[PDB]
Amino acid sequence: AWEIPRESLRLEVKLGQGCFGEVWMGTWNGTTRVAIKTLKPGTMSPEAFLQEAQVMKKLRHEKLVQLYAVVSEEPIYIVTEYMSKGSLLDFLKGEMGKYLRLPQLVDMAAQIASGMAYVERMNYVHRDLRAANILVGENLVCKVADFGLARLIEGAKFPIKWTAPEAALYGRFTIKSDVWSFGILLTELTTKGRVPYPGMVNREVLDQVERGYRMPCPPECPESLHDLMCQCWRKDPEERPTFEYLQAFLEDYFTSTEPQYQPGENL
Ligand SMILES: N#CC[C@H](C1CCCC1)n1cc(-c2ncnc3[nH]ccc23)cn1
Repeated sequence: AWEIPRESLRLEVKLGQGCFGEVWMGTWNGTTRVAIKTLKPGTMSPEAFLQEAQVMKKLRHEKLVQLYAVVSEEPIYIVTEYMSKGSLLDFLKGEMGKYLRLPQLVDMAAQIASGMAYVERMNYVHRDLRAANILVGENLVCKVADFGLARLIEGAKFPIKWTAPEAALYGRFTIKSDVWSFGILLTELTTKGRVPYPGMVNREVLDQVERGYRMPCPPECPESLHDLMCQCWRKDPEERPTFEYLQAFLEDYFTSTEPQYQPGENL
């Protein structure tokens, strides 16, 4: 019943293209502006492509990108709501980046924690939480997207710089490894989109994180916010905070934690 006829869709503008398929902005039933994830016909199994839609069928939250429809016969289409400002990573790196200060950045973080706390409640794992997988809409609304690797808890290698070591090394993906990634996401926000562990290659990152290395407090980031990051990067997955706590901490941040915050030059 999520099924629609393919002639119901008009693809128009390209927005991006991954190496397992493409993403277009389109029109649904001639009335609704949508986004249409397409498949590169041969890159990966059609059933592997559709599992992303399988997952999105079960999830529904204001801070997760919403599934609209599916075409499950080749060529395959996953149809979702359209996000007008593109990826958070591009937004932070773009011309808006320099004007964002801590209050807009923390509010973006709160929204992401809200969507993820919902994922937490439903017993899903995302497994690719990072700023390139968050989408920005009107009024600085942020929604988590790309549930390509997401699954209910019962590829070959993951971006180690965002992945909790137990998950990178032994495949132990839990909501607490998503919490690890959220901490790394917090450093992307507070540095306006810089790659984590500047100057370190993947192996060096792995070796040092095992030996206890953690990224320092970014310039102008408050120590209370870097404390939060460090709790997210606790070696013991179960010492890591929940998203429910993270959501509430970030929504209340400027009253309960940093009530005397003054804007600086970049944050
Ligand atoms: N690679 C490429 C995939 C791309 C990544 C960006 C966030 C999720 C993955 N992606 C963007 C979308 C999308 N969905 C809805 N509105 C949008 N606007 C711009 C991109 C976009 C879906 N996937």
